[PDB]
Amino acid sequence: GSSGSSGAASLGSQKGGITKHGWLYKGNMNSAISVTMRSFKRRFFHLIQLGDGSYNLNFYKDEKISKEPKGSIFLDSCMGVVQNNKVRRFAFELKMQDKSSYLLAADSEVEMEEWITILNKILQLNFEAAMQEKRNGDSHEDDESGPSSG
Repeated sequence: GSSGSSGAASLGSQKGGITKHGWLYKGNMNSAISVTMRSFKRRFFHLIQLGDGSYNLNFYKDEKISKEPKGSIFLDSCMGVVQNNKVRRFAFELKMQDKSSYLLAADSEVEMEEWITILNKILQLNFEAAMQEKRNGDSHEDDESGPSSG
């Protein structure tokens, strides 16, 4: 043959979940400030639930998603949301686990708190989800988007 271990399993989810969408202000983050913001750019951050139960924050150039986003944040790794303030009045840093952190910022405190609450939610929930998934096999899922072309 080649490889493969009788397909997979333990794939599926249950109940609804969370979500959130809006234009945020992603940054580069670094020592200095001018670098931390490196020209704070605005992008449409869309939240989507992976085909398992986890949540991934994917941001696009605009609201029109569906297509390939600019990137995706593995909240599954996200450690927690911190509060910068230095950069901007309403700016929070995402403490990732893959050695790195994103500089998010909203237009208003709310838009800044909401995310801080959303991400944190999935972040904190991600912790309880692990222990929940660990002892939870029975589950059904489905994934299939853009197989291939030319």
